[PDB]
Amino acid sequence: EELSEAERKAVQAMWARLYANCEDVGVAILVRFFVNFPSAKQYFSQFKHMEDPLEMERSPQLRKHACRVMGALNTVVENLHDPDKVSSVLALVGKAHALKHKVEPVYFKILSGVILEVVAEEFASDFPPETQRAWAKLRGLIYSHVTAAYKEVGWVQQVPNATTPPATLPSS
Amino acid sequence: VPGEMEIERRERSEELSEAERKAVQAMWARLYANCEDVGVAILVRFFVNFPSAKQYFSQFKHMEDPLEMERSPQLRKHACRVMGALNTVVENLHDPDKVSSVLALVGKAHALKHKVEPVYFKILSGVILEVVAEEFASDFPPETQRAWAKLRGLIYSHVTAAYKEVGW
Ligand code: HEM
Ligand code: HEM
Repeated sequence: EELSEAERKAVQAMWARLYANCEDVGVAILVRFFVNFPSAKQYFSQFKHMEDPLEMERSPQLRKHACRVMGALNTVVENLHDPDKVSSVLALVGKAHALKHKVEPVYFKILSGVILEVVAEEFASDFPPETQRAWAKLRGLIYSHVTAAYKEVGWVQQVPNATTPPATLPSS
Repeated sequence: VPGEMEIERRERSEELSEAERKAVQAMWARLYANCEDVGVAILVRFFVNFPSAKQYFSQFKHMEDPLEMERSPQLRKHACRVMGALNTVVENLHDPDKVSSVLALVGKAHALKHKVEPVYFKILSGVILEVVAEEFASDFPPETQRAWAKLRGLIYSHVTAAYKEVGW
């Protein structure tokens, strides 16, 4: 689903308030994500054993990713008026994560959900249905473009996904 | 290993050697891992010492209290953006056209949209180097100082060339 102009401008304004604290917000997002989904830490050699969120917050590798994530998303959000630019930015991010980092797409789905949870909580006083819908669309946009990029490089998404163990007595 | 005369030129060059690049990249990564706090500290130091530079920022140009400046969303957003753009430069120092493309974009935007006097780039870069020198005072033999001096000169030379290109 495509953002209307009003939806775009709402997201852009809300996002700019987050980006003014780019690292505190990115770190909060990532820590919440890793605490809730420790399997996602597998990709990060320097914090894959960390359990304590206080320790995670101070991990340089985590913090660098937090800063890079916020920068990349900032480029997306500032350019939402330019669909072709949005597509190119997310295609680069997607292809890098598919090919260099080999990240399971499930982690993009999940992280995008965490971002939305953090926004809904940070802006709970200012989050009516119109604004909720705008952010939901942005989540969809991010995941859609990233998965398209994975498909383009030949990642074949499976149902059940690739990580799920086999049923001992399956059914069709 | 180059000839002596080519070494003499590498010393005055714009471009960082592989050894200089790796030094800068390693040290920079420590700063970028604290992108927000470092960027904000850099800008607040800059504006306190160079209040004339505040003029370009419509939402904090009137502020004299450094505590208020520090909390200004416009200042903080710029701090994050500066750190992101510099990070792109440092990570791509091996690729001169990528460095040039990032710094041309920045330079032309600041010349044309923001109408910033180019000297402020020289000044701000200086402040970045001060903050680096403070963070790393032990890991800093003369060659390491020189590597950062070259980065500063590289940034300013690219930006000034972008200003000239757009007819500043
Ligand atoms: C909104 C979603 C995300 C964005 C915008 C994003 C963006 C970035 C960027 C810009 C970089 C640096 C350039 C590069 O090395 O490719 C990066 C690196 C990386 N990303 Fe992401 N990322 C996202 C989600 C994820 C997820 C879900 C994972 C795994 C759970 C992940 C794992 C990694 C890893 C392992 C690196 C390399 C880290 C390192 O070298 O220290 N990313 N990401
Ligand atoms: C390392 C040097 C610098 C870098 C890498 C840098 C980078 C950036 C970037 C990426 C943006 C956002 C995109 C844009 O609007 O152009 C920006 C905006 C801006 N920059 Fe810089 N900048 C630097 C130095 C300066 C200096 C020295 C000044 C003035 C003293 C300045 C004034 C501005 C202004 C006024 C904006 C627009 C801010 C807004 O609309 O909220 N910048 N800069």
